[PDB]
Amino acid sequence: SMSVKKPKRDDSKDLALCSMILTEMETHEDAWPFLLPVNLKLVPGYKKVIKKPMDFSTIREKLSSGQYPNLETFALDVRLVFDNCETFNEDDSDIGRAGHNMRKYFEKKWTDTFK
Repeated sequence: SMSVKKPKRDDSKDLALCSMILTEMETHEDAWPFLLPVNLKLVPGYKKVIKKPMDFSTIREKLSSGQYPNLETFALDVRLVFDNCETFNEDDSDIGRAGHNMRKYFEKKWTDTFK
């Protein structure tokens, strides 16, 4: 509350560390469904159904331009990429399996770096 604070966590490396995680996600062999925005002219149903599209290139641009206020807003966009994927793709599909694999990969890096 006013004039009553928990000890200050060092957040000075968060930006660099989120960049490194995002590099590791970009270079994973199962990243290909997530590298670029879904083409809303060419994929029937995507525009109407997926209310907030997100992809790795869009996260990279937000990261590089100071549009994440903290590491939680960064994690929310990464998770949005996988939540969107589950919404649109059957579990038993190449893209459906890609999304589950990448979400696991991300969550372990996130816990190891920050928890």
